[PDB]
Amino acid sequence: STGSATTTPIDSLDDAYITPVQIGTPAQTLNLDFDTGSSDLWVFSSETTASEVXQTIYTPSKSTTAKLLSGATWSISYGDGSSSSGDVYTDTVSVGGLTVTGQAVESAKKVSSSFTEDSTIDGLLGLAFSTLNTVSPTQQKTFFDNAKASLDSPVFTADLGYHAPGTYNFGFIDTTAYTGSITYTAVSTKQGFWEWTSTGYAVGSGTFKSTSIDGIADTGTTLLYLPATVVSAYWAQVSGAKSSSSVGGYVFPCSATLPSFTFGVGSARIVIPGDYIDFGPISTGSSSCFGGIQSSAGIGINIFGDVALKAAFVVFNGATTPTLGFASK
Amino acid sequence: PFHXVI
Repeated sequence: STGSATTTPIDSLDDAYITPVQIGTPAQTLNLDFDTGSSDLWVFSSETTASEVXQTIYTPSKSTTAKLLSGATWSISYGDGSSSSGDVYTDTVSVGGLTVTGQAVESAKKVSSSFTEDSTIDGLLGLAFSTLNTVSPTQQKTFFDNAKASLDSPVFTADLGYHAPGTYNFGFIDTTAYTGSITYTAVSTKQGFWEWTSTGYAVGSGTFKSTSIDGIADTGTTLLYLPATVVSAYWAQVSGAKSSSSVGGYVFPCSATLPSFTFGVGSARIVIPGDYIDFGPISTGSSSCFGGIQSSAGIGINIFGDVALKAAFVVFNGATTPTLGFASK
Repeated sequence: PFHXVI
């Protein structure tokens, strides 16, 4: 089997992307954030405290296929400070036409304020390795891990758009969605993520520096977080750019024509256009814009988030020894 | 901006 679903930016800045997900019988359609940096599928629900709901909710008592997982609970927190917790059902879940039975659906009793405030996101669908799932006493498998027995190839691909719709595919590689060839590189699962080592970088039309960059491919992170020395080398080529303590990163004049940024995948090169690195005005009408490349020092790991991934066609190869592929597009 | 698990 395969699935193919359209993923759409939630707002004018590409802060996150939502993808429809059908849960239960009859299907209840919720818009979820597909996240290669976590491993829980959780939703707003009829159990969620009423004052914390503003979203479409899952009602397990209206789904004939829902089963309570007796004794199971979950509790999760994320790098941006958000969190949620609750109890666990198994139910039928479909993405882009691909159906999994017995998927753990984590029903929120409570959600944090950032989730209440974001009317566009009805929950998360995690796509990292299942060792990161938060259900106790026994951890639950991701939608991808449950799908692998049935998929045509144990792979999924991410094709995110720049201020435009894009696609998540499960089980196949669309050879019309990219240019040149895919180059694959080794993955380490020792921390539960799609973790790999880039071979180096170049800024604009300058020289490629061979320096190993260990990082994670994360569709649920907005920006590109890289080592401080690398990020400094980039913004040195933007004459108005400066680090802003109060705003929380590099800012620059919206009128600038930004240089591209190139990263290494083995001997191959992925070029991020300068326009993608303009994240947008700090407020509507401002003359100052927020940078899309920021230092990873405060997070403690490098993160190839949406700014990087939306410049590439990205293959998440979930074979027993996993690998990660990138192509230009 | 978003940053998805700890």
